[PDB]
Amino acid sequence: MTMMDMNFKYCHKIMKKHSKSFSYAFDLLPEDQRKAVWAIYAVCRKIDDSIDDIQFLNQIKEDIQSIEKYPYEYHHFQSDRRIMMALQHVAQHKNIAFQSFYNLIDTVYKDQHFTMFETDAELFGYCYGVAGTVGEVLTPILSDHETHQTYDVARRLGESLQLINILRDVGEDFENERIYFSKQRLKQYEVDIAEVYQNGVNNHYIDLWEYYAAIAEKDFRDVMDQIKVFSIEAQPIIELAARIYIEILDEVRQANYTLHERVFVEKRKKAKLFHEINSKY
Ligand SMILES: O=C(CC(=O)C(=O)O)NCCCc1cccc(Oc2ccccc2)c1
Ligand SMILES: CC(C)=CCC/C(C)=C\CC/C(C)=C/COP(=O)(O)O
Ligand SMILES: [Mg+2]
Ligand SMILES: [Mg+2]
Repeated sequence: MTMMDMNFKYCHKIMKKHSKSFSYAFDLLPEDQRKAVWAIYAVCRKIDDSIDDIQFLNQIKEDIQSIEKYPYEYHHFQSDRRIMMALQHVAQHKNIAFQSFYNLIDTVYKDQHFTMFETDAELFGYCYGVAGTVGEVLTPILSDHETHQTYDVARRLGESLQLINILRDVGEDFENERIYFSKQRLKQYEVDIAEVYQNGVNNHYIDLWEYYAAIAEKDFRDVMDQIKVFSIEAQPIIELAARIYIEILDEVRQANYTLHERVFVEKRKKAKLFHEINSKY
């Protein structure tokens, strides 16, 4: 086991620890793409966790900026050396959309002074910023020949997974003084998240919730129709990852839209979906 290997194995460990669904799916890729995904994931994870002062976050961004500007020089990285070595290795072989990392970093900067979204257009803007961008970064890894269409589909997939995420974590997000539903939309459906958190679900909350779920689902289906932008090996894997994540919606409904648990897709269910998909291919 080389050192580079150790860097990637650490990235993997972070991905397994933090996302069971994406780890489950993406570990099925060929070795080289697998590892590229571990590293991009681990970077994005560290950015997302970095605030836990802007101190660390500035260092990550400077690291990323060193790699962009000097891909083949040795850097003394300021943040997480193992993750940054791995990302540099990836960049040496693959076209990385660095500005997409900076979009993500800017978005995380901004959650410091967080204020609720006035309109769905802001919320969807947020979904681009934290997920759409990541879809774009992953594009060269998951497709042979990259076009505006490939980035488009990847970005839409990312944004739809983010919305499914938001839909899982309503209650936990509330505890952490975040609400992601737009004020426009809360007013229209006459929902008050505080009230629902205390008094349990109702038919307003459920309608609002399902408004957003219907959007995520439609975007999901539009991605699937276009799965072919991706390399032949990645298609079944990206369909797995998406399907496993959208299943999260059925889990929320079955738990009656609870705001006091994180629902989950059982591992045995992940494998069921793998079967269904792996058989179509
Ligand atoms: O917001 C959450 C998560 C969350 O709220 C929760 O769990 O509550 N995530 C958005 C933060 C940015 C980010 C971080 C890490 C990995 C990411 O994407 C990849 C990358 C590669 C493969 C799959 C997915 C994106
Ligand atoms: C295959 C393709 C283009 C995917 C598109 C980009 C993508 C998958 C995801 C962004 C969604 C996120 C951040 C979900 C929650 O984070 P965890 O990973 O659970 O910590
Ligand atoms: Mg997650
Ligand atoms: Mg969340």
